[PDB]
Amino acid sequence: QTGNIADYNYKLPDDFTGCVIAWNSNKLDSKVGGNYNYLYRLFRKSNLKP
Amino acid sequence: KQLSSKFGAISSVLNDILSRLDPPEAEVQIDRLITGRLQSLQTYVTQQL
Repeated sequence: QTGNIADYNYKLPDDFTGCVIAWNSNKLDSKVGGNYNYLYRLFRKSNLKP
Repeated sequence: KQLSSKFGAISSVLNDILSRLDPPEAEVQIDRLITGRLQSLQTYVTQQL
């Protein structure tokens, strides 16, 4: 997938033979003041290998 | 002459497809192009035989 994620942070190959697990967690790691511990990489010189 | 056939893809150039599309759609387009060229090659081999 092309975008901010899966192009500079964690790119997945065309063949994978697996899948992901996603669920909502808005109380274990989400705080009223903003959890700044989680962050992403925005700018890279080139693309990322899978 | 079969090298200039789109075969249902965006274009008929190998390096042109990979340089603009994302890898999944490029994978499908290249797969279609290669299986079309392989079918053409098999037809040519059968005709020559």
